Amino acid sequence: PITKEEKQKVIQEFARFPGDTGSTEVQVALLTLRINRLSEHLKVHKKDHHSHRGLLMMVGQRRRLLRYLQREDPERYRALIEKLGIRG
Amino acid sequence: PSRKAKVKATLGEFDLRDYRNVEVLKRFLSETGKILPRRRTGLSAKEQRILAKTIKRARILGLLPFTEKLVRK
Amino acid sequence: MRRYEVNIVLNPNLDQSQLALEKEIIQRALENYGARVEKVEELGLRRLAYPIAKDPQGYFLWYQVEMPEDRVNDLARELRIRDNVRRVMVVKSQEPFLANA
Amino acid sequence: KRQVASGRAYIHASYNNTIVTITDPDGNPITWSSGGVIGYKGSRKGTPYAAQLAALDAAKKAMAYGMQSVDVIVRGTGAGREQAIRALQASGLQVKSIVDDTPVPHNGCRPKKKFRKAS
RNA sequence: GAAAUGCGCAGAUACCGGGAGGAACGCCGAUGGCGAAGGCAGCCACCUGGUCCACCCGUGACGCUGAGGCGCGAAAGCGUGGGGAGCAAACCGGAUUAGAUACCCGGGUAGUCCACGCCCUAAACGAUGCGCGCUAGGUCUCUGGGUCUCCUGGGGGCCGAAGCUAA
Ligand SMILES: [Mg+2]
Ligand SMILES: [Mg+2]
Ligand SMILES: [Mg+2]
Ligand SMILES: [Mg+2]
Ligand SMILES: [Mg+2]
Ligand SMILES: [Mg+2]
Ligand SMILES: [Mg+2]
Ligand SMILES: [Mg+2]
Ligand SMILES: [Mg+2]
Ligand SMILES: [Mg+2]
Ligand SMILES: [Mg+2]
Repeated sequence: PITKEEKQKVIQEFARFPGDTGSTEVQVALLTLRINRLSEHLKVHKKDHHSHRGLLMMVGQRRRLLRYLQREDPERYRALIEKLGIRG
Repeated sequence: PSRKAKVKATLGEFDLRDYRNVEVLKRFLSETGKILPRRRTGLSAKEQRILAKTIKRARILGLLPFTEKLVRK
Repeated sequence: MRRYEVNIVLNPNLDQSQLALEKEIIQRALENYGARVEKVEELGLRRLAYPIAKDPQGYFLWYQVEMPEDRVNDLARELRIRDNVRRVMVVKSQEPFLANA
Repeated sequence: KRQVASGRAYIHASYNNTIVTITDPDGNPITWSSGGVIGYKGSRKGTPYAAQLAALDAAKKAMAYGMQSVDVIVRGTGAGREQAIRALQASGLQVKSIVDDTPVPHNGCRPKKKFRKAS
């Protein structure tokens, strides 16, 4: 799975400031954690079509927060992606 | 009506996840080997669910019976 | 690491020497698979509710272990390989759930 | 005349016939009988009179081998399942127990169409 | 219904013991639960989705819906392997009948099962698109929280205010 301190190293890795639990940057990061896990899971379990719906929604959620962050500070946007390795 | 012995009462402070406690578990099996109804264990819905899983582990271990046999007819 | 409980039913009919050999292979099997052994209890042999392996009794074991999750199925696999190991049941542990208390 | 004294009687009750087997305390049959054995032919065999006659025949047949007591084992839900037991009791055989052991799967084999219908 | 095909002296039915194998999970079990739907039920472990409550911590309208697209989609059916207990279209018999290409009975192939790949349908039904707000209550229930009589959420039912409806 993904453990508390596993997760923690990601929130602190991305918070705009100490105690920032819920900024766009933090969320788009946390999802990419969950997405890569899921897609790793479905490369094995290609028939777990139920879980696959999960992935379609995480992705839909990611590119939705991304679509916002790019409309707000296209700096932080091109910044998040280079950090996470997406859009490419 | 129809209220004779309810099995929750006629017992003490037992654990329900304990699959090794044959002498407490076998009180919830019928005269045959069957898991009893709630209207006969007097358990809560969540309680029965757990006893139901516990009894099954006990049967796999050979402590409780899967089935028995009626002795009057 | 999760906390499990390993049940082992044993051939009720072996002696001190074939038992002490089995328990050996059981704790060595554990060692090789990550099993840090918390508390244990050899409850011994009881009357089976139904004959297992044509015996009407079975010798019982029980280990409470912390061990790697990804290794539990092999640990149980390896344990069943033996011949006087009649049953293996590996449950993951749970907080008890009192009732009528 | 192999001498046994006590043993088991199996009643196999069914809708189409009743059928009684007597065995030694280990389950090897001593003697048996049924609705056809007592000269019935068609649907008459499952009648409860047949089960009386059949049970009584397999008792008399068994008291020759010297039976005296019997554990009874009902098996089935036929007509005259019970008229077979009544016969065994009134017969000169100690009926020390009656146990129903009708076999029943833990949902197992797809039944014949006759036997499933409205689920 | 009554029967007859059928099986049985190469010893069946009934009964005890041993073995093989395929399929399905009795009770619990429902008025219960999960899921977007189709659907989901022995037990255990692993991998993985959704969801609900409390805290009121963080972001600051990031929302809703959605033509095309894409994925999913019971059963039957298709391809290639495999498997094949029980069941059973077609088919082969026995009966029934005025006839009986049928209902009843004895057999039985595909199929049902597995893997992979197609098919894309249905009384795919609540015959009720999704989301949000507003408008009496009573009561049974599943699952959280609280000061636990009761209060407050989330779900499943029933009766009913206002109102709606051709009914
Ligand atoms: Mg706040
Ligand atoms: Mg602010
Ligand atoms: Mg389909
Ligand atoms: Mg199919
Ligand atoms: Mg095929
Ligand atoms: Mg058939
Ligand atoms: Mg037929
Ligand atoms: Mg409600
Ligand atoms: Mg409610
Ligand atoms: Mg009105
Ligand atoms: Mg009217």
